[PDB]
Amino acid sequence: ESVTANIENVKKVAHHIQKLTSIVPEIGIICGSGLGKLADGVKDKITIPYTKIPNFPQTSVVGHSGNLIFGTLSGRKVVVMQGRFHMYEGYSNDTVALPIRVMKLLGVKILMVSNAAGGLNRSLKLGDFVILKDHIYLPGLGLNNILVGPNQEAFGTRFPALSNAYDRDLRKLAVQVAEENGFGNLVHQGVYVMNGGPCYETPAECTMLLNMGCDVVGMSTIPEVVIARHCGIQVFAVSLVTNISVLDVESDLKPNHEEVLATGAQRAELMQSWFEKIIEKLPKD
Amino acid sequence: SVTANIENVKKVAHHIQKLTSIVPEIGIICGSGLGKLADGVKDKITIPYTKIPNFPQTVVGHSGNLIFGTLSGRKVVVMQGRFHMYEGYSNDTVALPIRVMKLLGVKILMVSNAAGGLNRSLKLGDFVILKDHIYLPGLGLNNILVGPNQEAFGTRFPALSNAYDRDLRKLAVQVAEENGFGNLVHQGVYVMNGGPCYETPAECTMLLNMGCDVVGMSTIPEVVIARHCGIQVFAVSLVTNISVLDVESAQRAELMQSWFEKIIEKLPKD
Amino acid sequence: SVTANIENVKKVAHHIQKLTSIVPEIGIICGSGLGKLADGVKDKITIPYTKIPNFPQTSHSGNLIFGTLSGRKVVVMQGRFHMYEGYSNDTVALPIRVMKLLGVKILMVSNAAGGLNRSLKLGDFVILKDHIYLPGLGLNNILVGPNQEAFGTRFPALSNAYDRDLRKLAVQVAEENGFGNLVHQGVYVMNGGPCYETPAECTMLLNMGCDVVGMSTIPEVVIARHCGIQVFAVSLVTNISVLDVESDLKPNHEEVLATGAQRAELMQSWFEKIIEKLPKD
Ligand SMILES: O=P(O)(O)O[C@H]1O[C@H](CO)[C@@H](O)[C@H]1O
Ligand SMILES: O=P(O)(O)O[C@H]1O[C@H](CO)[C@@H](O)[C@H]1O
Ligand SMILES: O=P(O)(O)O[C@H]1O[C@H](CO)[C@@H](O)[C@H]1O
Repeated sequence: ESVTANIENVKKVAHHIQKLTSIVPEIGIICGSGLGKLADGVKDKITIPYTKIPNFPQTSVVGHSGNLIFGTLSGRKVVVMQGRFHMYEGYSNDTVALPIRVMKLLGVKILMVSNAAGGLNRSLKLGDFVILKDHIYLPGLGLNNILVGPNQEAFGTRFPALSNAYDRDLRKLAVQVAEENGFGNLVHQGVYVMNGGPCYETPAECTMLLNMGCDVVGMSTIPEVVIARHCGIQVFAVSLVTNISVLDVESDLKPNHEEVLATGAQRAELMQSWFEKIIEKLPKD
Repeated sequence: SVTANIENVKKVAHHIQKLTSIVPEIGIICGSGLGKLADGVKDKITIPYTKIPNFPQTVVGHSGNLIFGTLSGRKVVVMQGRFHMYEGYSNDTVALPIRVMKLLGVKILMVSNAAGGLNRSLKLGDFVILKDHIYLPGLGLNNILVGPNQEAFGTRFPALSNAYDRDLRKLAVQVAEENGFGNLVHQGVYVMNGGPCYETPAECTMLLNMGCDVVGMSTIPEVVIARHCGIQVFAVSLVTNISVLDVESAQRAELMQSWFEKIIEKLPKD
Repeated sequence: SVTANIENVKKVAHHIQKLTSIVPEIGIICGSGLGKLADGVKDKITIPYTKIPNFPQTSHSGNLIFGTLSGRKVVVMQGRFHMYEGYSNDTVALPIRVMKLLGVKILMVSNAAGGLNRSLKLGDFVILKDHIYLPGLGLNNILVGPNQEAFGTRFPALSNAYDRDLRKLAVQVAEENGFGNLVHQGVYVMNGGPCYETPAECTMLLNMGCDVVGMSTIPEVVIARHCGIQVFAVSLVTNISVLDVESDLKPNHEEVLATGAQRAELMQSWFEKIIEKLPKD
């Protein structure tokens, strides 16, 4: 279970991190599969390997520790999680919750998150951006909600509302920023459903998910968003459609993480630009 | 906690039987903000969970109580302090109290909860008698019964036919109508959201389209255990919120306690 | 329980290889009341799970049965591992990965399922052509945890999980042997169980596009697919799902077993005739 994402352990982590950077992040960023470029476009960046943060959850790419990247992006102080924690890997809820709660204590007000997702909605094209305006947390509706277990009152209430989980204003900004910069056509809003994974969704599953009103499906993001909303961090989340969900069993096309990565590699640049440009126009600061 | 097997349950029940001579025929579980009923129990014996060895324990200030006594002439055991899965309680922990009830002699379990209203015909404060449920966690491999079956209590694969006893439902409705609040009472399908997050509009829309009428984070697990060991079940949701479907878009507590008393009043007796 | 990693799976496969010379190319898993196939295995060696170190235990003890079925080398799991029993992912995964290491190329699985699809009759066979892994979607996918690279990829696709050629072959065999009318193809949804499905659940599952519902199969199929074993799977419809909450009709396990046992011989025949027509090099 790693370390309990309670106030004491989170504070310890936050304070260790604070000793390692003068950057007080206003904006937290989680990069999805193949969506790292943004990470590297951080200016005046301090890079802190997860291995170098005591009690911070560990995730390697393959042997390599993920990184916490502090710096600025469009003149805003950010912390970027380079390497997220997917539940299908077996990570505990505390493992996934901790980094977000650390972000909260560090000063993060807005969490921006990307993921690679399958396009269920038939109108989606590979490489489309689907801003999450809502989600369906299949694991959470089951008994696998990241918040299951004693509530950490320090961070939030027992029964978080997920009413405006995907801040409608952030979404409006994101869309406008896409519109103004010539790629509004790539931008949709929709419902992301979490498949715990790690299997890609069968055609029957995709068909069911689509009929449930899901637009994109992936294996991440919702738990982080839940933790985020729980502790009052505003969320903006986008899915890169990295595969068009196959709805027919009588089909050649088979999802594969490689093509997901390829699609991510191809759209990483535009998504980075989009993110930098959204960040530039974030209010309150 | 401790496996809700016949031996561990037998022990907790035997302890309790040393603490009271009330043999309940009716078990009552009150939901969120309900349970203004535990007050109206006559000649009650309040037994704090803390006092019972191996009994699951509730949650600052308000520790749990097993309230024994009489309601509308009938012997009851009320659970003041309910155990929700989102709290991280084990299957055994949630099953044990229900099986203890069984050993203590409970024949009918009456359950109330606070639920979100999915069905668009529902209004705040409506009562939705459960006539069926969708056990999302159960289908998704978090069925309270997962693990070695405790054969002493019930069969490996319990059917959930008539799980919400139709006769009890008929009676509950008749009593509501006879008491001038029949118009508040609906019947419908309760779906369990493991929680503890409230349901997103997308989730509610999906739940509605799944044929769900109300959603909450309790009840089904207890009901499963009750049905498993042959306890008849009556269960009702107080609609305490009307679910929002699109992102782009005390009074009752005592009425319910009254309703329960009046139902119990009319419950058949051997 | 031991991790279904390559080391543990090898150890088991080797210990089994010390007890039998039969290199199985076909793995068979029998469902509720359907183990009549285990009897038809010729030149057979029966290896109680108990006789296998670190092999999952289930019950009399379960058996790995090695031998010949329609001239093809098979290994049959007499006694499978159901998640509703409390078994770990590793417990379910390991036997399938052991089969992989023993040389299994095709996994044929049966199960007893509730018939959701309203055109299904009791005792029908519904060949699985796809599945809805409700536990899987809900974060109880058997593969959750470190990926075992020796066996498979981190994110297995499940597109042709129910090998369409095996399905075609299964249907032709049924058709030519007089019981094609018994045979359907459909979507199996896993109810984690062990409760039978409520009428509202059944109604929901049906509307989700599910034809049959059971509490097994998907996890082994997923592990099989993950390690590149080809899968054929069939639900025996051992009960017609009750969608009506006012109905007196209800599932009864004794009836489920009876219905399965009644059909086991035909199913055995079918599996044998399928295996007989499997292409061989
Ligand atoms: O969600 P992200 O991290 O982007 O990654 C997604 O893509 C991967 C498989 O394609 C899974 O990890 C899924 O969750
Ligand atoms: O179901 P009861 O016990 O009514 O409580 C319900 O209300 C709480 C949330 O408002 C959750 O615990 C939910 O299950
Ligand atoms: O799937 P098989 O193994 O056939 O068995 C099924 O039959 C039982 C339910 O009747 C459960 O065990 C279910 O999994």
